Amino acid sequence: TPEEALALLKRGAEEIVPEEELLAKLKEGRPLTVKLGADPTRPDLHLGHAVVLRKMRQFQELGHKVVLIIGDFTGMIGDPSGRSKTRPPLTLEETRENAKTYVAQAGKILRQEPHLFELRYNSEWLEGLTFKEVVRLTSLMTVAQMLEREDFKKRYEAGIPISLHELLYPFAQAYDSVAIRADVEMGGTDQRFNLLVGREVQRAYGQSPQVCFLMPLLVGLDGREKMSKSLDNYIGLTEPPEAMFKKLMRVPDPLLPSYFRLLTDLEEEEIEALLKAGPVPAHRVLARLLTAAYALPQIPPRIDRAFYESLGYAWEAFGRDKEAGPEEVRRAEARYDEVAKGGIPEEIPEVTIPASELKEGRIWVARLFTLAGLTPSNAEARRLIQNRGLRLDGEVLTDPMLQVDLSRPRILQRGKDRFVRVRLSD
RNA sequence: GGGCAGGUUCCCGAGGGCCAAAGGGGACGGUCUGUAAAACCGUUGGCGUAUGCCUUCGCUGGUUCGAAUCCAGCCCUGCCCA
Ligand SMILES: Nc1ncnc2c1ncn2[C@@H]1O[C@H](COS(=O)(=O)NC(=O)[C@@H](N)Cc2ccc(O)cc2)[C@@H](O)[C@H]1O
Repeated sequence: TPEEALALLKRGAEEIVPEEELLAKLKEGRPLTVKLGADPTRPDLHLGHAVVLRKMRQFQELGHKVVLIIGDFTGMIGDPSGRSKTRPPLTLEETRENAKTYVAQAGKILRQEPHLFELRYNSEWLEGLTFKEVVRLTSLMTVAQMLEREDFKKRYEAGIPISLHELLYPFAQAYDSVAIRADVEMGGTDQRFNLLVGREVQRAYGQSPQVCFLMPLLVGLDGREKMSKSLDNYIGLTEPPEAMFKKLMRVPDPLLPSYFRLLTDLEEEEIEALLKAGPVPAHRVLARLLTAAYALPQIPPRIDRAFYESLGYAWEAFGRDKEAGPEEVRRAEARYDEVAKGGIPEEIPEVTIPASELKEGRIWVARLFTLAGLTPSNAEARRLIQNRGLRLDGEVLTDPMLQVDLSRPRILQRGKDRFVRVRLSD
């Protein structure tokens, strides 16, 4: 029911604005058009994206239509939201290549039934947008209004260059809302301004101003910055279960609550239970939930206590029942425990080394780590040895000049958890 | 178009030979640890293993035995001017 729908949607949301409009729209008893755009500046989605995407999923389950806009054209312009410097240039070919991963992976969270979902690339309409149209859009706002954004304010005062093209971006995003007659636009808090310009431009085109639905930003593994591909602080949605699990175990403790609120549906009471049980046991449940969820082709409608138990775990164990749970998660958790103990994991990548790479029937340890893809350079492999960062067959290397014999397979290790098995091939 | 300050590696930065370039950040490796934080000790162009070479100091040319350094023109940014 209208009143009870808004209740669900509100949970987790930073702010809906204006709320009174969302209520009105829900009462119209019809499928609302729900806009989420994403610029594929780099490939692959992450749990950060899942924050907004999973709220889109919640809209779909209440029978509303999600429009996923692939920003192939905006992508080339570059969104200045949250940016300390002009985004480096990007071509339409590059953004279109990247967009494949977005379209593929968005399915893991979104329902794909035509009535619930539509896919569009904004280049469809933006490419043929005319100079006259651009003049009309850019007449809707003033300089002082643009420089009142935190981004440009800081950049302008501190004397950091701002390219004029950066001033166009919001109008492109706003026009998208017109092009699809958006009832609701979804975004993280970093998208506030673009969403608000969406309301301006819609009004100017004699449409109803969309509801601006703002979610909180998921902080990355570094512990401060927002999860982003570029900051290399992310957990990708299509990472192997082993990898998602270990990464979720490394989430800084202060972030745990937000991770539970933004990424799962556990009631506030259930969260505080887990936190009481302690940091490590909390991590285990988080890791299990999400690794399980994203291991599936598509996540369930809810990631809740009921989902946890349907896996094989028991809530009251509070992350002790390590034996329980499905296969991909169990072997993922096993690996984590095994590596934590200072052991070699069961399944490791094998890499064959052509015999031509040998010199006098052996290979320098440094080159071997490079060939194996564990070090970017030989110089780096030596310095990693100086810092006791490399292991051969379980034993910490100390001889940067070691000559390795590949008569039989050897296990190379870099740092705590990167392992390759190497062997010869004629 | 015309002044002045600035352009250095992933970022910010210090700067006639011994400068692959101080220091700081970030990242990486290690100890402690819970594959957390924090603290602490290291590392931070590349090359089969280097008194050798290549890549990196905005560009191009010049000077000098030798240029990140000095010079000339030129591309770019900020502040000032028009
Ligand atoms: N770590 C994170 N936590 C929470 N939300 C996150 C996040 N990282 C990204 N997001 C959200 O995921 C969405 C996609 O991010 S993004 O690709 O950088 N978005 C943008 O650049 C938008 N300007 C894309 C766009 C929007 C609308 C359009 O009509 C066209 C394009 C945004 O709503 C963003 O807020």
